[PDB]
Amino acid sequence: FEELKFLQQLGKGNFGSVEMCRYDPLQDNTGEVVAVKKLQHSTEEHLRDFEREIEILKSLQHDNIVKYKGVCNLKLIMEYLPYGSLRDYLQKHKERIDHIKLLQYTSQICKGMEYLGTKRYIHRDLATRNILVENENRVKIGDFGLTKVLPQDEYYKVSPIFWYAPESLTESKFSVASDVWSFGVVLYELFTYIEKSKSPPAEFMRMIGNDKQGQMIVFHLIELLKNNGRLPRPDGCPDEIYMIMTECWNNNVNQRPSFRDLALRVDQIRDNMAGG
Ligand SMILES: CCS(=O)(=O)N1CC(CC#N)(n2cc(-c3nc(Nc4ccc(C(=O)OC(C)(C)C)cc4)nc4[nH]ccc34)cn2)C1
Repeated sequence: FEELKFLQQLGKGNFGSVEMCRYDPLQDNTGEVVAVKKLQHSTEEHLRDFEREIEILKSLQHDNIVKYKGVCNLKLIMEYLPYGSLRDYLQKHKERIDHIKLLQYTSQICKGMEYLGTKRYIHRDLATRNILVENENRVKIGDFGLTKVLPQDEYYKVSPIFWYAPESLTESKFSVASDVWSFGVVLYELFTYIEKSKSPPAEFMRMIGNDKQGQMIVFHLIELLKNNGRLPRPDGCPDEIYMIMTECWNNNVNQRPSFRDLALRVDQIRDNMAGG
């Protein structure tokens, strides 16, 4: 990929940055526009981590995963998605998005995670902020900066604590079952329509009490999660789908559902409420 005209920035993070660029190979100003992700503090440690991430994305080919384009301090060139993040899209089209459309997005997030498991990859950052919208009918998982290849010899011991599983908060352990936990949180968001007042951090802080800060919030989030304290059922959210959230939020890692089973449940529910 040829050294690209920085049109505008799409996403800015602490160590990462995603901008929209134009290839313009023949300098005809007609080359397709791509999404370029570069590191903020291009260190030696981050460069090594950022190098793996490029290898993981180029190894993934799925309808609900952003298609890698190539490389160009290195730069990661990806597919550009015009509708941006799902939480920006959903908030701007709430009244035009029903539960069936909601379950469509849920179903293809599920299958993308299913495919992810096949390669033995743990995403570790499953949230609506990392879900991009290509058109009004297809969303994709857009970031893999925290993804860790499961070792050859079932978990990876290594932050968005309000999306984390209890074993990740305590033992710093991440697995497919920890991604299942975070998926249930993603399902929670999906049905609150990205209302900030009902966001998981805003909801957990009211249950914990906001006279707490620093790492003492993590202390009380652990004690609350261990005492069967969970995010409430969002209003309008059917009972059957709220149970999927609770099933993902089981303290016993062994009883959390699989991603293949969630995709079939989501599809069955979506078709059942579509045909009456
Ligand atoms: C770790 C921090 S991070 O910096 O590295 N980081 C955040 C991250 C989360 C994820 N995934 N992100 C991805 C994109 C992104 N956006 C797009 N299209 C658009 C199109 C329109 C708009 C827009 O209207 O602007 C507003 C502010 C949304 C209204 C924005 C984006 N296409 C993409 N292709 C690949 C990535 C990507 C932006 N942020 C990756």
